Amino acid sequence: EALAGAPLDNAPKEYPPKIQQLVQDIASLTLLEISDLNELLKKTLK
Amino acid sequence: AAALARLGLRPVKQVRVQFCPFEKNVESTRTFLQTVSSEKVRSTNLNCSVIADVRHDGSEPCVDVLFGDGHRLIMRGAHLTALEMLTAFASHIRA
Amino acid sequence: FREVVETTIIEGRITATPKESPNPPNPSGQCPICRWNLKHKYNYDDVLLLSQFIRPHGGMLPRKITGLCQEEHRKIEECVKMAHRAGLLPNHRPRLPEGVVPKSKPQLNRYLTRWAPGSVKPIYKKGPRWNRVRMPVGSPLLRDNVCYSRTPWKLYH
Amino acid sequence: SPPSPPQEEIGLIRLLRREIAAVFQDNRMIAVCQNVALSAEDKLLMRHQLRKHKILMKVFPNQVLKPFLEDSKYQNLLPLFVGHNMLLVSEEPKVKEMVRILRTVPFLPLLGGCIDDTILSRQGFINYSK
Amino acid sequence: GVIRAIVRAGLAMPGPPLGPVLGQRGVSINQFCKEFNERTKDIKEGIPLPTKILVKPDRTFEIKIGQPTVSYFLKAAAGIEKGARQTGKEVAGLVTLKHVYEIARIKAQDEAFALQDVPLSSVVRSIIGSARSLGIRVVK
Amino acid sequence: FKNKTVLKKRCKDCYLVKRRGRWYVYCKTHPRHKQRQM
Amino acid sequence: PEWLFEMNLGPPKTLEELDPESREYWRRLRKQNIWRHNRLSKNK
Amino acid sequence: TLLPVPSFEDVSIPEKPKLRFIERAPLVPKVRREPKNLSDIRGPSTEATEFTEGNFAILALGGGYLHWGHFEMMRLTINRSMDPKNMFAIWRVPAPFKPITRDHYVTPVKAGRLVVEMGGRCEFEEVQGFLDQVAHKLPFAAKAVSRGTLEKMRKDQEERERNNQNPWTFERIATANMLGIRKVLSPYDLTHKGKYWGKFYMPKRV
RNA sequence: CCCAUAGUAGGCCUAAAAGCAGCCACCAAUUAAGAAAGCGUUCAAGCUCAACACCCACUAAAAAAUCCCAAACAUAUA
Ligand SMILES: [Mg+2]
Ligand SMILES: [Zn+2]
Repeated sequence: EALAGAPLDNAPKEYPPKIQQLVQDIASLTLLEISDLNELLKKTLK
Repeated sequence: AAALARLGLRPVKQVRVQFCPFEKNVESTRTFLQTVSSEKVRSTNLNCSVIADVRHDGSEPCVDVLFGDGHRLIMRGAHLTALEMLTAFASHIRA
Repeated sequence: FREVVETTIIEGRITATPKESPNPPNPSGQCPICRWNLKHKYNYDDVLLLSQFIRPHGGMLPRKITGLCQEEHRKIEECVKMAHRAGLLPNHRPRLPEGVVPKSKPQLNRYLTRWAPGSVKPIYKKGPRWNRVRMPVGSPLLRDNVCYSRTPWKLYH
Repeated sequence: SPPSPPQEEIGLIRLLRREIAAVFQDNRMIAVCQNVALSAEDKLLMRHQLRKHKILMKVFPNQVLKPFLEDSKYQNLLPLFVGHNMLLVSEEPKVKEMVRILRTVPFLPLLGGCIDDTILSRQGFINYSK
Repeated sequence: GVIRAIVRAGLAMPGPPLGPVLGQRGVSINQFCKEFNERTKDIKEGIPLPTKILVKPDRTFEIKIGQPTVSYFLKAAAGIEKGARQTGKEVAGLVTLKHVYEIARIKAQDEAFALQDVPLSSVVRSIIGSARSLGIRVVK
Repeated sequence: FKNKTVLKKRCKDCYLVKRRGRWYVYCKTHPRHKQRQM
Repeated sequence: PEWLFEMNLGPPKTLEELDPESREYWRRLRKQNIWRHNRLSKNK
Repeated sequence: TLLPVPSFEDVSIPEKPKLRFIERAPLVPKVRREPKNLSDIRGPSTEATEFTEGNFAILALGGGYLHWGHFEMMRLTINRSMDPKNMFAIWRVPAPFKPITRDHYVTPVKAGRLVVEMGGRCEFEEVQGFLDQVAHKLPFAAKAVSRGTLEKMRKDQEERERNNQNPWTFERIATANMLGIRKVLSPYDLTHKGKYWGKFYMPKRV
């Protein structure tokens, strides 16, 4: 499997399918799940 | 390169090489760059300025040559051999 | 085929590159001519064959480009030289500058001419019978050619 | 002609193959740059400049480089390797300093490269430096 | 033009060796010789100093002074003032590997020496090769 | 020119051409190197 | 520096002695080849 | 692609690596030992046809006589272009012993004879140059040969004999007296098999 | 075709031989250059070659005296 990156200079920032799935999951998840995610992120880095 | 070394780059003041490295039809122009950016040819005069402007966006390979006089030499090396380009360049310099 | 055009801007353009006939009679032939069973079966006369391996201005094409057998390359080279001298290729005349118009020259019909006409010196003193200076006719490279007549090619006259 | 008897790779070929793999996997920042015909003095001093800023220079023959990448993830870098080439290798992406010292000599083109397991062009390089 | 010499620091005027070449180029030999005086007095005296001088068309003087030759350092280490004639089975002096490393440490600091390599193992390998070229053998 | 049964290139710039039905060595750098096949 | 102790002496490692698939191995073989070339080119 | 270099460390060089001086005339004259009827120039050599403590040589491909001049030519040319440490030369022909009176001494050489030999820590190509030079300056036809080249030559001759498509050979016809051919042939031709004609030798004849 | 940094002008003899007046050793850094194979310098300085990349192709003689001396011809079935 190849990266196949930089298809064109004017390409409107195409994204891989893998980066898209996590975005949808976060939106569907409730704030309570997000609240624990934010707290753990704060613990790792600030 | 040796032929170009003998025939100094006196009239020309600026040379510019533009190519797309991902494109398959640039190798010739690249070879041309390799020949023009050597001490044997560059040390003939310091008036000459060699510029390499490599771009990613899909465009035809081309080299630009600026002379001291009104002479102006553009050539697209998409379907031109490096040797042919060098010979044409030398002939133009001879004037 | 590639054409270079100068209008100062120089471009290269690819035109229709002719292609080989669909099925050669002898595949797994190394030469182009070896394939068409044309090894010893062509002479200086055979301009259809010879015109294929020459540049528009009459010069021979390189061996690597055409993929000719070395032996066969040499044969075609000399055959084309003979073809030119016999006047069988009128459309492959040298690139003369427009300014230069060739002066009128005495015309002599010739064929099977090995040497360039300028280079040869006249045989003023032909030898005795036992050691005779003979006038070369045709190329020794074409000695291996198929001979229908019982008498082989008389290469020296 | 009868099929040409295959010859076992000269040891050097095998050794050369290993070095490329090691230097490529270890170093995050790889930069494909055309190996221009500079003077020995000039080449040494620019190499020293790179060494000061912790950037290493490597060249590998295309004869061995091409087979390595023809069956790999990084097959998109094959057109980059035509004619003279060199690899600017670094553990960390220190692009700003190499860019600024390349600015001195315009004839040298930065063809492209790969940073953090993703390919990038010179335009992308300058975007990443900014 | 770049001219390489191992003129001794102590002797100010080169005289015969550099006389014809400088004359051919047509540069002031007096200025050139007096330039060496500062460099001589800055460091230890009575030691040869290899220099790689650069001559420009405008007749300006560029002085690039390199560290003393490896030959003299190895001779000093062995304590011999004269190298072996045979350079074969004749060993004029014995130098410990420790002292070889010490001289290698204090050697690789200049671009004239050109050994800018990060591992000093390469440098010491060069020195041990040079020692073998001389009538010097290593121990320990 | 000097007549030679065997022709030898005397320097790098020497070059060997067949003209008028015989071999010649020509040399632009060293004109003395000029040779004619006999 | 431990590697000070770990080094070659007197006799240079012979081509047979030096292991293949090594950088120095090919350096020695190249060196010998240049020697061969120089020896042969003596009369030419 | 790099290739392994042959080692000649085992090879030893004699104390005198140069060709010794050859005298113009023998100190004491000697009578004929060989039969008078025999020609010393005609036919194949029966002696010194094989390499002895040497790798390279000058092979004679024709009969002839060597004067003192030829010896001097050989000696000077070989010694001048020799590296004494690397390579050594030995004479494979005796000093001129056969007198010619109109008095100068000559040595006979038959075809197949090795005139001079050479060995040491060197390849064929190194020595071939000056050896070929000397071979050309010899009266008879001669060429520089290695062990390998001589063996190849002999194998090629053998191969040509075996390979020949011609039903008729000189040997076959001569031995059987097939056209009454012995009338125009020498008795020596039976042994020579048509390869030798006078002092001259044809290598191209089977 | 292309290209050539450097441990060092490798040590002894030599006014000095510094790669190439001579003798011994012939290691060694880069990725890759022989303590240098051929020229050239009083000695230096320099031009090549082998070296790395680039992938290109690379396959041997003649003359003389009244006036040359058959005519000629490569292509229809031994
Ligand atoms: Mg080379
Ligand atoms: Zn010449």
